[PDB]
Amino acid sequence: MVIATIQAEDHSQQSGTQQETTTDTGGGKNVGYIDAGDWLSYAGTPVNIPSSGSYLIEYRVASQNGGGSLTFEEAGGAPVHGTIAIPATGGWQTWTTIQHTVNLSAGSHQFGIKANAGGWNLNWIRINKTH
Ligand SMILES: OC[C@H]1O[C@@H](O[C@H]2[C@H](O)[C@@H](O)[C@H](O[C@H]3[C@H](O)[C@@H](O)[C@H](O)O[C@@H]3CO)O[C@@H]2CO)[C@H](O)[C@@H](O)[C@@H]1O
Ligand SMILES: [Ca+2]
Ligand SMILES: [Ca+2]
Repeated sequence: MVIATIQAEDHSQQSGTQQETTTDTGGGKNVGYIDAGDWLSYAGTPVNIPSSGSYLIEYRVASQNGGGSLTFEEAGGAPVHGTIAIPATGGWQTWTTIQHTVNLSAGSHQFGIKANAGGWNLNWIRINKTH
């Protein structure tokens, strides 16, 4: 049911953030120092959506104090697919997976993430079928 897993650090463009080592399962890196206005683009790795309809988007996140939120969209800002609040997890390297649904059109997508409020780290994103 997995369409794509995208490691958050594997962006083709970004604004305002920096990579750091993660102690989450699998190791590697996460994106940190996320604040309002910051963004991540995955335009360099287009993802194919096989059919129009509902998809589940998952985010592997960590947050010391909570208060964060993001917008999932096409790279460049539009169309916007959805928004999600990012809860406190207990620490900067205490990880949990959050999710929401969005509608996506069939075909090739270039995704982006805009931080509306900071306070969180991001390890990876996953796009899944519902259907
Ligand atoms: O959706 C996230 C944010 O996107 C920002 O636009 C950027 C795109 O995400 C990014 O992919 C694009 O990259 C260009 C690159 O600048 C150019 O050198 C190359 O030839 O083509 C790439 C596109 O394939 O850059 C833009 C901004 O310059 C929005 O600015 C932001 O609002 C939005 O949240
Ligand atoms: Ca920042
Ligand atoms: Ca990662």
